[PDB]
Amino acid sequence: DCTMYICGDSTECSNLLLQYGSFCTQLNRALTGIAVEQDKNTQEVFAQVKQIYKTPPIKDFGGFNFSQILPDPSKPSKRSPIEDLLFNKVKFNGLTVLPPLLTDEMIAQYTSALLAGTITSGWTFGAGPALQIPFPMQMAYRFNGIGVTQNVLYENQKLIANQFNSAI
Amino acid sequence: GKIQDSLSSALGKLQNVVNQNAQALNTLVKQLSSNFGAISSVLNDILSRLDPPEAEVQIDRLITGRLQSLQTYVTQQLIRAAEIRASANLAATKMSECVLGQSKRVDFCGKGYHLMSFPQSAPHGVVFLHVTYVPAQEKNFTTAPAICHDGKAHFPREGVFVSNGTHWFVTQRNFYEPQIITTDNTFVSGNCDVVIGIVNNTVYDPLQPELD
Amino acid sequence: SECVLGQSKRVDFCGKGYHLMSFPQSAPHGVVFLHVTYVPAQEKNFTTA
Amino acid sequence: CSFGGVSVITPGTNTSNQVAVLYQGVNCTEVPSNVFQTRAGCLIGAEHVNNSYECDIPIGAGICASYQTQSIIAYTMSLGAENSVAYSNNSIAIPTNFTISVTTEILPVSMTKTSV
Ligand SMILES: *[C@@H]1O[C@H](CO)[C@@H](O[C@@H]2O[C@H](CO)[C@@H](O)[C@H](O)[C@H]2NC(C)=O)[C@H](O)[C@H]1NC(C)=O
Ligand SMILES: *[C@@H]1O[C@H](CO)[C@@H](O[C@@H]2O[C@H](CO)[C@@H](O)[C@H](O)[C@H]2NC(C)=O)[C@H](O)[C@H]1NC(C)=O
Ligand SMILES: *[C@@H]1O[C@H](CO)[C@@H](O[C@@H]2O[C@H](CO)[C@@H](O)[C@H](O)[C@H]2NC(C)=O)[C@H](O)[C@H]1NC(C)=O
Ligand SMILES: *[C@@H]1O[C@H](CO)[C@@H](O[C@@H]2O[C@H](CO)[C@@H](O)[C@H](O)[C@H]2NC(C)=O)[C@H](O)[C@H]1NC(C)=O
Ligand SMILES: *[C@@H]1O[C@H](CO)[C@@H](O[C@@H]2O[C@H](CO)[C@@H](O)[C@H](O)[C@H]2NC(C)=O)[C@H](O)[C@H]1NC(C)=O
Ligand SMILES: *[C@@H]1O[C@H](CO)[C@@H](O[C@@H]2O[C@H](CO)[C@@H](O)[C@H](O)[C@H]2NC(C)=O)[C@H](O)[C@H]1NC(C)=O
Ligand SMILES: *[C@@H]1O[C@H](CO)[C@@H](O)[C@H](O)[C@H]1NC(C)=O
Ligand SMILES: *[C@@H]1O[C@H](CO)[C@@H](O)[C@H](O)[C@H]1NC(C)=O
Ligand SMILES: *[C@@H]1O[C@H](CO)[C@@H](O)[C@H](O)[C@H]1NC(C)=O
Ligand SMILES: *[C@@H]1O[C@H](CO)[C@@H](O)[C@H](O)[C@H]1NC(C)=O
Repeated sequence: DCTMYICGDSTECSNLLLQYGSFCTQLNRALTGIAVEQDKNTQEVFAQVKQIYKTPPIKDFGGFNFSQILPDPSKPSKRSPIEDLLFNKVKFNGLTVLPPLLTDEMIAQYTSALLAGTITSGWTFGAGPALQIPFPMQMAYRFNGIGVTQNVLYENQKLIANQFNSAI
Repeated sequence: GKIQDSLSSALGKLQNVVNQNAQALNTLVKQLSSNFGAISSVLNDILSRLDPPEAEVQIDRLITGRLQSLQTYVTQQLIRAAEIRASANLAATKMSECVLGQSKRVDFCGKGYHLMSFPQSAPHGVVFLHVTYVPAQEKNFTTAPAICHDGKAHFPREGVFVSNGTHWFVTQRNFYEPQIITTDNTFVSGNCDVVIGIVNNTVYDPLQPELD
Repeated sequence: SECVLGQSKRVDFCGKGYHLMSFPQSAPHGVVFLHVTYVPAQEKNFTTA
Repeated sequence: CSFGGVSVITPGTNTSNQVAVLYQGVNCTEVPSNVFQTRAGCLIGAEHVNNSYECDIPIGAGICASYQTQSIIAYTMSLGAENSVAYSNNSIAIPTNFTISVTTEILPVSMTKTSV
């Protein structure tokens, strides 16, 4: 609040500051534009999905193990093993802090749906209607995309899944 | 035909840059009528009711205020132009990559699979009309990674093995068009006990009958 | 869009190596991308023509 | 001592002249019907429902407002539908048709050249 930061309670100050024109209206417009842009930043990064997708109750993904990055059902926030690690590492004279439009429960719920879309449908949910495919077969499509022949995946499935699991 | 209706009946991003510039130019002129701590806002009123030694002190109070206001105007225009510049730099990349080419980047030239793009001029910008392909009306089938036959493992050359319940075909992955599995659309590597999920089925050789 | 909803061929846009797939995680005021890539290993030399 | 902005939520004068009022991060017991407490302040003139729709007018901290049909209301926005992929270790879905779609994208390239 420009007027409350400058003058601040006093009344001899407000009539004198009234003589400067619209300097304080400009500053409030400038700060309000910034605050409206911060919600559009987050909407553009995270709300990139039509539906809220869910993973099936089994976890038969060809030997691949996603448990450290899928949501944790025993929590109020429902964050995942790596999202809980990341969240533990990071009134005045007219000053105020507004809250974001999206809670970070909502953000964690957008990210888990993006994850379940990928693990279950590959890249089809990003360009139309999600189409299920088995993971070991989607991994073989992706090996083709980098120019490796797809039996190199099926004949090395266990080793490839172990390497993924250790790197995670 | 529907673009034409939806527009004839949305250009808010172009309207906002016009509005911002006009709102700033009006605030600049509306400051020519503030005192900033002087007896009036008119120089013909300080030069009419004050002697030169007393009008200097009152003219300087106006000069300082008006300089401040002009320089605020010029800073906010630099900051707004740096943002218009990035938008035009993105428009120049989309004209290269969506209009003079076919893009493979996901969601860069529409939503779907990019086919082609058409440009149209607008008052202070450009409209792209993106034409994309969207798949529809899906069915489920059952799949296998490979087919075992004669002790060998066969993989599709460019498709997927599918089953309608009792028979095994090859399709291409984005459009359903089943074909008989032959040695012309599959290739062989290895024996059929290392892949997990192999199914047993016959792979048809075209020469073997025809020759005989 | 390009590393999570698809597979990228742009070099180094989604990590070092040949991009296989990417997973997102939310951070406070930010995002973390876990990029899975393929890295070749244990080369031999040969004669060629 | 409490202090805070006041915001007015309106469906538009071409729809109605009713209004709701947000006292930003003020405890709703010291404001001076429907008084509703939010993580973003005290809301007066909208009723809180239990449904969840797509966001219309953003209040904050997950709460939006809307003038359905016939009075303003509060609630928690909707992330989106709910799609359940029938994933299995040997099932695939393949499309049998397509649609050709065309969309627009609008971009500013210039602004007005002024001199002083
Ligand atoms: C996925 O990986 C996790 C490891 O991050 C597995 O959970 C651990 O399993 C070991 C034994 O395999 C236990 O000693 C640990 O206590 C487990 N950690 C937990 C439960 O937090 C998990 O079992 C793997 N998933 C599957 C299906 O094997
Ligand atoms: C693919 O098959 C699955 C398996 O039945 C279908 O998904 C089920 O559909 C029924 C009816 O719509 C639902 O009640 C189930 O909850 C779904 N999921 C299951 C059973 O896991 C799906 O409709 C089929 N897809 C197509 C395109 O035919
Ligand atoms: C799977 O597709 C095959 C098509 O090859 C179906 O089998 C044929 O069906 C037609 C019409 O019913 C018959 O005239 C043929 O004699 C069948 N056999 C062959 C070798 O062509 C089969 O019915 C389909 N199965 C299901 C469950 O739809
Ligand atoms: C796929 O075909 C092979 C060969 O026809 C089957 O292998 C035989 O399986 C039976 C029953 O388990 C054994 O008694 C034979 O000794 C096997 N022969 C060989 C050469 O391995 C195989 O079982 C078939 N797979 C399925 C799922 O039916
Ligand atoms: C392939 O052969 C080349 C030589 O033609 C190897 O490079 C030699 O490597 C040794 C050990 O690092 C060096 O001491 C020599 O100086 C290298 N030769 C030259 C001419 O510089 C290379 O390491 C071999 N790579 C593989 C995978 O076998
Ligand atoms: C693929 O979808 C198109 C619609 O996009 C289908 O064509 C429509 O068919 C209905 C019923 O025959 C007609 O009323 C419409 O006029 C058709 N649309 C157009 C644009 O011509 C088509 O039949 C579908 N194909 C398959 C194999 O299902
Ligand atoms: C798929 O899962 C079923 C369990 O219903 C199991 O019997 C079968 O061996 C599995 N097959 C593959 C290829 O994973
Ligand atoms: C605005 O008013 C006009 C005429 O009164 C009407 O046609 C139009 O639907 C109104 N707009 C809205 C959003 O109600
Ligand atoms: C407002 O004050 C009352 C009285 O102490 C308290 O119970 C209530 O929790 C306060 N509001 C909030 C949002 O905490
Ligand atoms: C909304 O649902 C909750 C369930 O816990 C219930 O207690 C509450 O009374 C409901 N609100 C209304 C307005 O019915």
